[PDB]
Amino acid sequence: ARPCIPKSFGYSSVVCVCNATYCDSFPALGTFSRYESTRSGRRMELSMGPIQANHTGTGLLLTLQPEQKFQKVKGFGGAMTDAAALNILALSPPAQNLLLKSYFSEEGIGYNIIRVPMASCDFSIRTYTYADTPDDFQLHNFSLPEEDTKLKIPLIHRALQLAQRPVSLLASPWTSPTWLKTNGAVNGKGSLKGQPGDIYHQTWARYFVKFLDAYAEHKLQFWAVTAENEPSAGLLSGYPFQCLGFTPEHQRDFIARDLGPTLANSTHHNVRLLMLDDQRLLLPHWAKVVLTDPEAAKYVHGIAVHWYLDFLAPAKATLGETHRLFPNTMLFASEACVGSKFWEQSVRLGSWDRGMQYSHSIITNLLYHVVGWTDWNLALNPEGGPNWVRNFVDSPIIVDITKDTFYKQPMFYHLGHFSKFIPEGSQRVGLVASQKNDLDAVALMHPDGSAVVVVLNRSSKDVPLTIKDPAVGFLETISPGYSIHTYLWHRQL
Ligand SMILES: *[C@@H]1O[C@H](CO)[C@@H](O[C@@H]2O[C@H](CO)[C@@H](O[C@H]3O[C@H](CO)[C@@H](O)[C@H](O)[C@@H]3O)[C@H](O)[C@H]2NC(C)=O)[C@H](O)[C@H]1NC(C)=O
Ligand SMILES: [Cl-]
Repeated sequence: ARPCIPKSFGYSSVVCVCNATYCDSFPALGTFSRYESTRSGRRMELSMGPIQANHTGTGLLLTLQPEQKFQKVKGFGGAMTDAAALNILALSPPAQNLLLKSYFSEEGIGYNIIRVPMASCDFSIRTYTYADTPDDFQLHNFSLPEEDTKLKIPLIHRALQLAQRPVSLLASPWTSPTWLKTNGAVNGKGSLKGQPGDIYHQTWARYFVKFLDAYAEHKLQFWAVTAENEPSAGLLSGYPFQCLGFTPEHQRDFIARDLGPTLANSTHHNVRLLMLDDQRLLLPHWAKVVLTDPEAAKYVHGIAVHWYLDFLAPAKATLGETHRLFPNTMLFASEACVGSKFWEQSVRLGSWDRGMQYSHSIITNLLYHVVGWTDWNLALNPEGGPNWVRNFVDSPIIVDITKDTFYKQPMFYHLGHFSKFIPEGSQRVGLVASQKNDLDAVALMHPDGSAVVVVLNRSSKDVPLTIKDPAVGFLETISPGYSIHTYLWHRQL
């Protein structure tokens, strides 16, 4: 427990300053633990309180329903892009370790997921794929460049060595080699040539196996792959960075005829395949097109979603309805970042609002059956880059290279309030409120049977409340305006 070194840049809250020698780091019975973060500057502060036998009053009461069991959690993490790798590696090795520990160790927030782009995306400094020699249908010339072998792969190793928990890797491609594409370019409107089942589709499926083979030779194995990053982007004329367009029918036939059979016939047949990897407004339509074909469905473990157009997609109509029709196909949130809108400032150092966007999104996803949530770039520079098309965004950790300093933003702690306290295999359970309120809250059970409740207060008003666990007792507490709290207690004791 070293405390946050706070620094303001004139926005609503502070960042925590870390460097080569310093970084901030991390109950009895029947007491509960409370972790709290506030706009005013508290950073995952620990306190404790008594679990009471009785409660009286008419105040807000949140009641656990521990016998209502919902989805099990896969976990939380972020993406190791070329830009994240280049940023982290621009620090001195000691500052690098403190940055990886912040995310991956028990002294930090315990990430257990790392998303890995297959070749280049907009958060790359050059465009490249793994098989750029034209008409190499044999993929004889497939190979990993230094972006992978010298940047991403060694950092992923280091994160695994530091990791508290077992870490799951997830791969997604942005574009194919350009000689496989209708438009011959890495961006713009265009798709695989021909139709699924053919030589182009067969080659593209083999590229995935080649990628898995090459990472396996570097001693990394993958938990999952997605069939394409944002397949709908490549349907859009002028789309400015790497993409590869699929309608839902095209994705259905490609999974059924090429990508599913190819992976199932390889040494990597245990890797899960996620469909969609795109905006949730596309659900449930895309799930119905793909999953009602039993040749496609037998290969699809789950559905990945991105948050960018959520304001158009109420979770009930999209996530909820998809769960209702396809309860056994997990929903997983695979990409989010703030500062993506063209009128937004890319990086707002110390923004409390951006933190709340994360935790509000995460809670809403958990309440609609989503099993994990993945941030985008692990780290960026103060401009939100590098990025070859200047599509700068925000990141929970901002690296200041000329100073060998990095900043942990409020997004980092809002994330930590879930990732740290909700390990893989945790299970969400029911939670009901006694009256209308401005809190977002979710309850889960840890694998050992203990309880975890996360409470975000979306309003400026302090809200006193009680949490009832039936046959354990009552936790009397207060939720300050804008704050985020995580409550942990042993019930089974
Ligand atoms: C790495 O970050 C470290 C944490 O901020 C930083 O160290 C700490 O530096 C400050 C400022 O020099 C020291 O601060 C203050 O303490 C002095 C001495 O008592 C007071 O007179 C000042 O008013 C001030 O509040 C901390 O005591 C110091 N020590 C630690 C370990 O926290 C390092 O300097 C940073 N490294 C670089 C290259 O900047
Ligand atoms: Cl402003």
